[PDB]
Amino acid sequence: WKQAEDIRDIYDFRDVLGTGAFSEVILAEDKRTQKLVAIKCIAKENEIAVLHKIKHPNIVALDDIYESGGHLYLIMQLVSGGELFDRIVEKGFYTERDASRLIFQVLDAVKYLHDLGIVHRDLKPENLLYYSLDEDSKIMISDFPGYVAPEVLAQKPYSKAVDCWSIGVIAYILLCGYPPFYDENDAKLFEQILKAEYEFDSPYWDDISDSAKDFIRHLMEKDPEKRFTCEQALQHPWIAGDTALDKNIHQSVSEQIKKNFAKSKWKQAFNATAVVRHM
Repeated sequence: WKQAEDIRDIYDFRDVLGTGAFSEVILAEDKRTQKLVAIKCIAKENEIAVLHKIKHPNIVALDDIYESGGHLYLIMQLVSGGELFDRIVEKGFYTERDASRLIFQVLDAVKYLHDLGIVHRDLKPENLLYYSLDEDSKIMISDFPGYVAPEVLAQKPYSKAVDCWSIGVIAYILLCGYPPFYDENDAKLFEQILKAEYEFDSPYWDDISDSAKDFIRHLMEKDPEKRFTCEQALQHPWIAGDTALDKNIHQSVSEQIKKNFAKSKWKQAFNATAVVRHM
């Protein structure tokens, strides 16, 4: 931990990244290189030391660590592309290939974690942020209901296989815009979930490839042992192959996302403008 008399000796603070979760992260400029960075102040060790060495293209890195006063300052890798949903909703052209490249990157990052012994456990659409505002931008896993694995809910010993269910869920949403499990009152929803009751609904899933449906089923498998490992999912023709279609499914997906994942801009927002403004 590089000691520092004051973190401000090293970085010039700008604005916070957004609201909710994002208000805990400070955008700042590296005085020396003028490089823009995200900074989380952990008031005050091994977890952090572990994180420090987790290196993957699609996970948000912890570049450096500085200790100043009674706090730990985690200099994080900065992303400026904003939230997954925000971007897709404003895409205009979205297809199965786009969804598959997204799922791929997530599996690529997650398998990386599993090999590293780590299990995410809390993997959902909110944790995915576009590296940048570029169209070819890669999706990144930031932090480190229907999303949470069945065996978890059932209070059974979780496995690394929990992450793979979550990914199947995400894949589902990326192909239709609505969650695969929903019901008025929780109790009725929870049985649907704990029993893996879901469907590639008639209107919505009319132009989705059977392959995608198959890929999903195997991840969204109630039986943990019958469930695709991150490696198997990566071997599936939808991911490693050429089965993903390039038909624009933006309309239904976009339409469903707005109805299903609506929330205030003051709730838990990533102020992409603040980054690009100082970019």
